[PDB]
Amino acid sequence: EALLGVYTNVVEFVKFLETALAAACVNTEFKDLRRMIDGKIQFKISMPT
Amino acid sequence: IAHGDGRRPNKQRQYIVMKACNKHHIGAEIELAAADIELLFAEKETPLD
Repeated sequence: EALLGVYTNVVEFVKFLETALAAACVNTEFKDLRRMIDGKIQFKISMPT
Repeated sequence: IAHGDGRRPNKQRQYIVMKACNKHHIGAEIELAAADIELLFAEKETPLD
């Protein structure tokens, strides 16, 4: 009795920086995000008249 | 005291006494963040800001 073939999936995935979704976000990878707790960036925005 | 002239001492005695050491327990706790341990030891040995 034979054994005519033996096959298996190999999974490949297009990662995040190679999709088109990164045209809608800016990606600045940080070293250890556990160092800072809360980001509290304050802006002063002034309108014209 | 040395011998003689109406003076009769209880001539030189020698103890051999076995005493025991007494153990003691001292506890302490150091807490360290995982951010600073990792950024101070990186596989790329380039200098740091």
